[PDB]
Amino acid sequence: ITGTSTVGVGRGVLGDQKNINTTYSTYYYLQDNTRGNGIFTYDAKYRTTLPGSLWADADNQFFASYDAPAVDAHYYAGVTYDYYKNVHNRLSYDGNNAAIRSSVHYSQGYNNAFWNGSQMVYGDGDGQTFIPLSGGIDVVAHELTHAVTDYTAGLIYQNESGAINEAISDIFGTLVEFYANKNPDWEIGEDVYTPGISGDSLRSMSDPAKYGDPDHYSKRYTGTQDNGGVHINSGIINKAAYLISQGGTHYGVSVVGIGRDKLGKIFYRALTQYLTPTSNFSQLRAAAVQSATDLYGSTSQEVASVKQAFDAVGVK
Ligand SMILES: [Ca+2]
Ligand SMILES: [Ca+2]
Ligand SMILES: [Ca+2]
Ligand SMILES: [Ca+2]
Ligand SMILES: [Zn+2]
Repeated sequence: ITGTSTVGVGRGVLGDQKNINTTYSTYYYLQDNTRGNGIFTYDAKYRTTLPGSLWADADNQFFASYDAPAVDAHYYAGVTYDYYKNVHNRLSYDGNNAAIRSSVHYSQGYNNAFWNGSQMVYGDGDGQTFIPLSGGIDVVAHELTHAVTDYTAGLIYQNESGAINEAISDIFGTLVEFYANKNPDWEIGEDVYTPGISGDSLRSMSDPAKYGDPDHYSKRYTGTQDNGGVHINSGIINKAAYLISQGGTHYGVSVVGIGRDKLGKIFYRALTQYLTPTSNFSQLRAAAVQSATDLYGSTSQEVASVKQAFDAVGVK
């Protein structure tokens, strides 16, 4: 890890050419010394033991298919770091510039990715349902945002708190996708999901019910699956967030869109200054309204739009 900072070149999961920050001692390692205490990408070698080996390359050129997921994990972790620093003035996930670690090639045909409490972990997918998940930018940002949440609001992963947690992750994932301006959309996971099927995705913020998730509180999942539906009920918060930014009419309730940036500022403020581990949807509403009030003033259009948006999804 002690070495000379330099720049390598490679190809990502989708075949796009990419420059990446690397470190050289006797080998070129994926270690980025330009951001905080650094970004480290590891090879899990198809096994489940973590983190694995710090990625080492001989020529500082990663064009091998085996290389592709490491390139994107390393790179997109950088973009996400840049996002929080430049937009939100936050240094890494803990605010202290903690090192960011990612392991790729996790297990075999593993169709998920996650934050394990320490590092990010990415599967390669089975090549049918998924391709390597580090290929999506919103996925990377989604997982990385879990750390941010873990270090600030500490939303428990279960029931409504959990749903909020997931929603935050999707929201900021999407915002990062827009920030990097790489084929941005309000869909989640569209780049790495189901190769061979065009136009679909894992979740939709604009229209969750497309994939069977609730767009309204009365439609919320009350069962015990998925930790009480953290990946399901998130649709309700996701829809509200979409409406705040883009505006629209939902179940007869109209919302004036205030844009992405203000959405981001409002929700980041709610996340950092207000939400607690046990916060529910109502409390989230309160937090967001208070945040918007803090930033733009109580009589502002912004507050009004937050209100309208949460009214639309039936969260009072
Ligand atoms: Ca090489
Ligand atoms: Ca996209
Ligand atoms: Ca997306
Ligand atoms: Ca697809
Ligand atoms: Zn998540």
